[PDB]
Amino acid sequence: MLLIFQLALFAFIVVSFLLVVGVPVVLATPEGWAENKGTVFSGIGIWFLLVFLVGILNSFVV
Amino acid sequence: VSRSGGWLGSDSQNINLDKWYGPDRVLYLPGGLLARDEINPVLNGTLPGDYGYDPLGLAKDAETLAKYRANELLHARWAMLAAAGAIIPEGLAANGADVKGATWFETGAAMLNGGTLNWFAVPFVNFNNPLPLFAVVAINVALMAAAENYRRTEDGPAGYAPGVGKFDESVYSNMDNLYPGGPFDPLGLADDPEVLAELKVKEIKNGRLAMVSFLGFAVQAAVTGEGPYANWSKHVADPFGYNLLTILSSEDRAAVL
Amino acid sequence: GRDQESTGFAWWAGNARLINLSGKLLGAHVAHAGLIVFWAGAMNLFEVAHFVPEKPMYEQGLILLPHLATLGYGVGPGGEVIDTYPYFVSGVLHLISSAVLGFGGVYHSLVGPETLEESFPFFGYVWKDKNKMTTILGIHLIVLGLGAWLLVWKAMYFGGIYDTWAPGGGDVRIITNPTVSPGVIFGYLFRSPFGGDGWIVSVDNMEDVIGGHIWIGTLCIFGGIWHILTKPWAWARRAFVWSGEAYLSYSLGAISIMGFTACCMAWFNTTAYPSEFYGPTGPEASQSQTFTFLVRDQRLGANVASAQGPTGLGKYLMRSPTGEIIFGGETMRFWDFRGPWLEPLRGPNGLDLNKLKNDIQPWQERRAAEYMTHAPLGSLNSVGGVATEINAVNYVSPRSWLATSHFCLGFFFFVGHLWHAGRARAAAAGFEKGIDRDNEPVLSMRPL
Amino acid sequence: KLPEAYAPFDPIVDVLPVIPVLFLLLALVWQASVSFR
Amino acid sequence: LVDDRLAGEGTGKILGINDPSLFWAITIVFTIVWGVFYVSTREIDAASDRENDDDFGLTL
Amino acid sequence: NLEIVLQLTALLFIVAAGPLVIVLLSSRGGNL
Amino acid sequence: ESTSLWARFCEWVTSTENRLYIGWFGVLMIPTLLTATSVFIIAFIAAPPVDIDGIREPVSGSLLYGNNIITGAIIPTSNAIGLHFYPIWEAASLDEWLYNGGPYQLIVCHFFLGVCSYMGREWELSFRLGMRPWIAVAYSAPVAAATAVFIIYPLGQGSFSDGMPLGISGTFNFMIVFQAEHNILMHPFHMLGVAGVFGGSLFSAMHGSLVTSSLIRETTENESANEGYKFGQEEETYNIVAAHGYFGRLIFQYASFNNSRSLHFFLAAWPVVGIWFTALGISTMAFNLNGFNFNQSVVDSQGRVINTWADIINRANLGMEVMHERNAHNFPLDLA
Amino acid sequence: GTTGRIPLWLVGTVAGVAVIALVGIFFYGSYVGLGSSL
Amino acid sequence: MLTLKIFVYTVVTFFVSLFIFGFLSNDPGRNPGQ
Ligand code: CLA
Ligand code: CLA
Ligand SMILES: CC1=C(/C=C/C(C)=C/C=C/C(C)=C/C=C/C=C(C)/C=C/C=C(C)/C=C/C2=C(C)CCCC2(C)C)C(C)(C)CCC1
Ligand SMILES: CC1=C(/C=C/C(C)=C/C=C/C(C)=C/C=C/C=C(C)/C=C/C=C(C)/C=C/C2=C(C)CCCC2(C)C)C(C)(C)CCC1
Ligand SMILES: CC1=C(/C=C/C(C)=C\C=C\C(C)=C\C=C/C=C(C)\C=C\C=C(C)\C=C\C2=C(C)CCCC2(C)C)C(C)(C)CCC1
Ligand SMILES: [Cl-]
Ligand SMILES: [Cl-]
Repeated sequence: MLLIFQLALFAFIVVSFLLVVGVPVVLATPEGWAENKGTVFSGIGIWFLLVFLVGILNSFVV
Repeated sequence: VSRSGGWLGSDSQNINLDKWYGPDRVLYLPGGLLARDEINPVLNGTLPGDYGYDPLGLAKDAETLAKYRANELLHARWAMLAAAGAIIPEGLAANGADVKGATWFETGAAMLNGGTLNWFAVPFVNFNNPLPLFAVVAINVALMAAAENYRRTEDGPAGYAPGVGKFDESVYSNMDNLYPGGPFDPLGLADDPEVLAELKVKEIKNGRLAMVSFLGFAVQAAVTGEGPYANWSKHVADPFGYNLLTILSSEDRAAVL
Repeated sequence: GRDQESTGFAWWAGNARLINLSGKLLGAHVAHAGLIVFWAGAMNLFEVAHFVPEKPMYEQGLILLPHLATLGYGVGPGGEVIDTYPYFVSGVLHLISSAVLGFGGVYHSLVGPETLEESFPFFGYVWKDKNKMTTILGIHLIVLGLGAWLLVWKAMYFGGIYDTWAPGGGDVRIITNPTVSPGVIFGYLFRSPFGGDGWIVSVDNMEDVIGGHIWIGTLCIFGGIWHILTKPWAWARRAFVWSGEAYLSYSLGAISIMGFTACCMAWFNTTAYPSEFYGPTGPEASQSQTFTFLVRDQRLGANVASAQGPTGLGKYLMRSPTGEIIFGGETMRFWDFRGPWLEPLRGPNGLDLNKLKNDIQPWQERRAAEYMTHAPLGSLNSVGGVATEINAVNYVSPRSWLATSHFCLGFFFFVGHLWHAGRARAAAAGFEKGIDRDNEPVLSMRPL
Repeated sequence: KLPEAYAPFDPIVDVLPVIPVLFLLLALVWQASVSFR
Repeated sequence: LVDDRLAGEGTGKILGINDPSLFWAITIVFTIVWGVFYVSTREIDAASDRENDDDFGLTL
Repeated sequence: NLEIVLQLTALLFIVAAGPLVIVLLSSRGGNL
Repeated sequence: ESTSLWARFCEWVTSTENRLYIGWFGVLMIPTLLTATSVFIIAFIAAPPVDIDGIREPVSGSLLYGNNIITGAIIPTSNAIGLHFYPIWEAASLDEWLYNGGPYQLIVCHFFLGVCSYMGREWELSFRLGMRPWIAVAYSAPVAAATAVFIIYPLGQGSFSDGMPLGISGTFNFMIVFQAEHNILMHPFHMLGVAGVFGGSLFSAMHGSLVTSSLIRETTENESANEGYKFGQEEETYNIVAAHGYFGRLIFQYASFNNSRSLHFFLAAWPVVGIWFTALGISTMAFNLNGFNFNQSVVDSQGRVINTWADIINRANLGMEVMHERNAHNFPLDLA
Repeated sequence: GTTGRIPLWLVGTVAGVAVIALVGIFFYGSYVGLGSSL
Repeated sequence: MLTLKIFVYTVVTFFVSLFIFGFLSNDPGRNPGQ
């Protein structure tokens, strides 16, 4: 599970980087919070899912 | 004169139905995330606890919403009785009371092989309930089948309830399929229309809390193999040492250092 | 945002444009909160990664891990780190929590409501509304009280707190009898700040530490309920400036005091800041030197009690100006120091001569020897030792970093009181922008 | 050190604590972009 | 011993009160100053020309 | 030297993530 | 109008018609500063020698005991006292209080309250006169420096004997020992402090010379140029554009302040910020966070240490270290 | 030819980063090689 | 020395009490502006 866990952590880091830059850009963009608001929630939801996935996988790997 | 009033002195009764009913009813997402025009139109704020929450578009018309609300209220009321009844007897046994079959998912086995159960009229004396398993199965099924059929057919036998005294079959007519009132409201707390609307909101909200709670009781039973009280007592005893992650670990985690 | 054309504040005073924009001001405070939680998480993981078990905590430049250790995480008896996994989850939990805190800061700042007074009356406020201001003061006063109760719950029900004075050696201990006596609590609060007294920096039991946090937790909750159900009285209404900048200056003056107190806590206290994790204090290291030379010279053969120094005072042992037998030399100033390794040798009258020459345990000698070499002396570039030392040891005590930094923060935030409180009065009076050319007050006064 | 499972990610942790000081500079470069309006 | 002294130094006494007479010194003085202040509050506020209602005090 | 190479690489992203936001908003005519 | 005693007292206290403003900070400033002034003058003239190091070796600091104005000083409290509170009533006799350095604590404690109240009194008069309230902020810089050498440095070191003596030669002993133990010259904050006072001295000379160079002709040569200015003038007494033109050509056009308000803020900020950091420097060095230590930083290929100017400083620091408090140290490390 | 101007704030940002990088290298060199006491 | 201590406690309390109740006497209202 070590390889699976590290892939999930790496995916969590990548999606966090996308949110770090993506979220302020769409928020500052006037149309962004009206139209891209749908895809932001998907990013937030995926980010939280990886948080819990990495959290449970930590138990089986540490 | 009124049968309803405030709880904190004169002019302490402030029932705001606007927050739970109408256009400004609270929603499952805040104002800045979900616009009120994005809510399913069938959810117009006339039913208790209409948080405007229905992804997957399950309710597509008033009839479908009414049919499902009949299911939701029943699943909710049963869960409220179950949530309370699944953990209260176990809490008694853990504190020293003589209860046989404390955990809810082990009470059935206690009645096997001719064993009986002790019913605790908690404020007062306990009981060595003599009903055997065959009898309990027969009586419970007969009473429940009869009770549900009366609800299904919306008609029942004449009888006595304290709020209405002695009633005949006529009272069953003109009773809401979900909020019968009448004999089912002996204390008459449904008299005030504003109070009744607010109390309906509290019913499903406590009911929805109970349904999710019993779901946890079941999932927790499968995972930790203990009763819900045992899970709570040991989370509170050692929170970081006893939670989901520690159980999933299932091994003596080597010190990192 | 805004600009100087419509606000009158330049870019370097740009955050002053948020004084009456409650919604954006909320996001500003939530975003800085996310930064604080981010730093706590990031610095925690940084210290855990750079942690080597072959050295003590204070030799590795760690200032956050000692705070976790004093709470009794991953420490065995004697201040030995047994497991750093609890330190890891602390860093991760803060780091992840900063993300959601950061999102709310960015949301409430960039795209949320500018002013909450219209859409959200519960959260909306105007600085002039003394009643509404007290409710916010009352509400956040309760959460502070609850935070204090978390400490006592940790010390009494959840594992316990590391006690450096514990019988049998320093260890994580459950506090079962917190000291909640009014005389003890009031004794610390209204004690002198001078030597021997040390105000509240002299709390020397975990019973008194968590006994005090029981009082603080209770007072803050009652004060929270009080300030929620009451509006300020007439005497207060005629004593304070009721402006947003005025409320800020009150807090700046308050946390300036808290900054100075934390500076003295990290420098003198050995209970809430165990020497096992933060290293020896200034007094402790000086006291350890004479103890080390007393022990080693006894083996060479010498009566330490009868030994004279060049000045005629006791070379190893002398009397304090109150009569207690103390260590000699320059460390005579630090005679009020008390430490877990030194109290066993101290009787009612001071250091016991018999115990000093018959019953000095090896662990006591090792503690004093270690504390002397790790004295809180170092350079800016972290060269251990006095200024007249070679570049050999890379060490500065965490007490030096904690005391030195939080004094600079304490002083600058005192200048914050002076600045933001002066401006608060002038702006309210209405002359923060200058003297009226046609209505100069001095021109209407009798000449001196 | 970190747990063995988190070892490959150690270099990221080694640069994390300097991020908060970048926000101060980020505010400065943000104001420069808008010509310090 | 050879001389007499208060011997209260470094003893952690509340407000430095070694003897109860110091308590009376502080209490009496504070009460007097508070006494003359208390009977003058209305006059001082009257100068403001406003009544000390819930909207009284320097406010921006 | 793989450690320092990875540290500089990670440092390169974060010191660029901030300015990346500003330039994207400036280029796209954002409300910055 | 006011009839109440307190109403009349509070009007007198806050009255701006007094020759010297009292205010509420003045009811704290005046008694504390007069108390410290009285004991200082009496002690500087007639105080007995003080056992500063706690080693029963009294140090004479009074004029009547053989000192002149330069060498006279109020000796700090005894090292035996430490940080302990030593009021005159905690001493068996006033002779014992004098012997142990009592007057130093009385002066320092009342003086610290005086400067803090003097700072507040500066704010109070500004509020009473309707001017902007930040002269007190500029005064916080010297207050911090005074607080650092009289309170914070003794606090961190553990004894009031390590405070600055209240004398001229006593001040020099404070600086020399400070260099030997902390290497203050190599600390970036004394460096900022030096830039604060060298720069402040430079800016004072430049601003004074530039304004004097631009005085508009309003007098003859048999009169002082000062006579050209009348107290209360509504017009400017010197040409700011002319002064900016001179300094603009002196270095280059954009190195000069065209704005008198920006110029005067710079004249205030530069020394105040500089003194803030050097005050912090002493405060940080109170907790033994010494200046830069570059001793034996340069070594050759085979390991031989090549000396630098920093090592020569260490040689001087070594000499002061082994001579200060000659009889006070029984053990090799100067941890106190 | 190609019409355009480099934004001034971008020039300051890149120059500011380069200066910070240069100072960082000097502080890095303070701990390694010559003058590091090592 | 106690007599001296009580005298100083009386004096220090007197000036501190004036300072405390002085600023409680509608101090913010004592300004030349309107
Ligand atoms: C002091 C912090 C604070 C305060 C006072 C407010 C206040 C407000 N928020 Mg906001 N918010 C915050 C933080 C805060 N928020 C954070 C951290 C986030 C990121 C999750 C958000 C995200 C957010 C959104 C998306 C929206 C608001 C909105 C609002 C407005 C009302 C509706 C609402 O409550 O929505 C938010 C409700 C929740 C976030 C539910 C959270 C569940 C509980 C309250 C969490 C409590 C957990 C616990 C106490 C936290 C521990 C402390 C922690 C720091 C460790 C209101 C004025 C709405 C608005 O502005 O309308 C236009 C809106 O759409 N907020
Ligand atoms: C803790 C520091 C801090 C915080 C929280 C704020 C917060 C705020 N400032 Mg401010 N400011 C600061 C420091 C700070 N400032 C400093 C140091 C200066 C001096 C240079 C200024 C000077 C200043 C001025 C001149 C102004 C503000 C203004 C504002 C407000 C609106 C800004 C805006 O909408 O423009 C938009 C900004 C952008 C579009 C660029 C930033 C994009 C995001 C936020 C960058 C962060 C990305 C982040 C990593 C994403 C992760 C979040 C999540 C996905 C995990 C806002 C509440 C304005 C105001 O007053 O409102 C009226 C304004 O006029 N500030
Ligand atoms: C408003 C505004 C401002 C500010 C802002 C801010 C301040 C923000 C913040 C923000 C934030 C505060 C953010 C945060 C974030 C975080 C995150 C996103 C996290 C992440 C994490 C991860 C990704 C993972 C990690 C890990 C673990 C899990 C374990 C170990 C390993 C590792 C480390 C890998 C400014 C100035 C610009 C100006 C303008 C306006
Ligand atoms: C946790 C983590 C994360 C996150 C991160 C972050 C949150 C970041 C951010 C960051 C940032 C926040 C950045 C920014 C920075 C800034 C900059 C880089 C800038 C600078 C500037 C300069 C240098 C210049 C300035 C100036 C101007 C232009 C004007 C004039 C003056 C001067 C020139 C000075 C990640 C994703 C990694 C994942 C993993 C984990
Ligand atoms: C936790 C703990 C503890 C403690 C506790 C407590 C209980 C605390 C408290 C404290 C308190 C309980 C209090 C304090 C403080 C307060 C203050 C410091 C302030 C005052 C202020 C002010 C500001 C005044 C003012 C005035 C008035 C009258 C009004 C106007 C005018 C004037 C401004 C003049 C102990 C020690 C055991 C240790 C361990 C831990
Ligand atoms: Cl000397
Ligand atoms: Cl020594």
